[PDB]
Amino acid sequence: SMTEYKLVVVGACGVGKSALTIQLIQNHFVDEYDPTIEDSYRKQVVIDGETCLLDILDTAGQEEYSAMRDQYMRTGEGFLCVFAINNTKSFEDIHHYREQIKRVKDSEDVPMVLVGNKCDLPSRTVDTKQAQDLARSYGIPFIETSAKTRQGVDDAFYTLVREIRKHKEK
Amino acid sequence: MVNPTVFFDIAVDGEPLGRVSFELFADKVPKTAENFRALSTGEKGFGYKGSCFHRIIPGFMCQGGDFTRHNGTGGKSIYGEKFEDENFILKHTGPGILSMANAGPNTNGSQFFICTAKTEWLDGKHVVFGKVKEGMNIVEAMERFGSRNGKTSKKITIADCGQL
Ligand SMILES: Nc1nc2c(ncn2[C@@H]2O[C@H](COP(=O)(O)OP(=O)(O)NP(=O)(O)O)[C@@H](O)[C@H]2O)c(=O)[nH]1
Ligand SMILES: [Mg+2]
Repeated sequence: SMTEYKLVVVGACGVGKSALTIQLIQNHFVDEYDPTIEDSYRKQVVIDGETCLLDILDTAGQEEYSAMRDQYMRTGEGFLCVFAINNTKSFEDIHHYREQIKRVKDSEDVPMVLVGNKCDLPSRTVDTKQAQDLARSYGIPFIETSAKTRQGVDDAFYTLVREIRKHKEK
Repeated sequence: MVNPTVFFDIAVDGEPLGRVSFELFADKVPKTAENFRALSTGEKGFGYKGSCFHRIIPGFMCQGGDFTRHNGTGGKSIYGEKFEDENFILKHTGPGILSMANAGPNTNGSQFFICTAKTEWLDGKHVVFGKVKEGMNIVEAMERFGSRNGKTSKKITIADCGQL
């Protein structure tokens, strides 16, 4: 038998939410930026020997439509909170996403993974240590990724599945 | 002086769909109206002719105007890459309103949208500068080609444009 997981990818504009998702789903990367409105994907994978059906909601990096975004958070089971390692504002934005998710789901324990993307680039402004410390303060995993090279992509999504599984089986 | 009128001849995969004309509110939003007017005539050497309505979401709007990157990310004004929000005098009161797309405050370029419904939550964030004069039925017909994420099922282009 299989298990299904509702994953939601959030983060500021341009950090790589869609590139990460497309690498996971389709195993390719393109440097062309196509700004997201909303897209949803389904993929079957094996994680820890178990068959998993991943439902991925790829959200836009806008903050205006709170009614819709709150519904994304109510329905979603786990959140990939993405920032880009060469975009300090995107890292500063992370705490807003965590606060919104906790508020909407009325919980201090929501499955989530902090993702620092674009680690292939030579223009880093956010130290790995700073992101590690933030994730520790939240009690959540931190994973550095590159959608371009595929580094960490499977690890980020699979770790999120593991966080949902642990939360549901507590 | 009288508010200028401009037209777009809309095509679907190259076949004529119809003409949409706009009144540009130069009397209230002169700098923003002038940008759209000049981009419609092509008189600066660049502009809307040939470009695409790349994002059409039924129930909301038809958005176009990227003649530089041709992928929904680009565009430029006659004043430079970007210009400031001129005023927020006019509101998104219903179908046919013509308003500037942007990427945040003071980032107007060439991208624009035509409302197909009242979009009042955009008030104070996007500069309204015109309205459809003739051809709202053409705008309504363009909606058939949109979708919930804005991707279009055929190529919707400004095959010709200019000033009346
Ligand atoms: N070098 C590099 N570029 C990346 C990486 N991830 C994304 N990009 C690039 O960054 C740009 C934005 O990526 P995209 O996935 O569209 O970002 P997004 O967070 O989905 N944006 P939006 O909020 O508009 O939907 C694109 O040009 C893309 O190629 C990465 O790991 N490395
Ligand atoms: Mg995206």
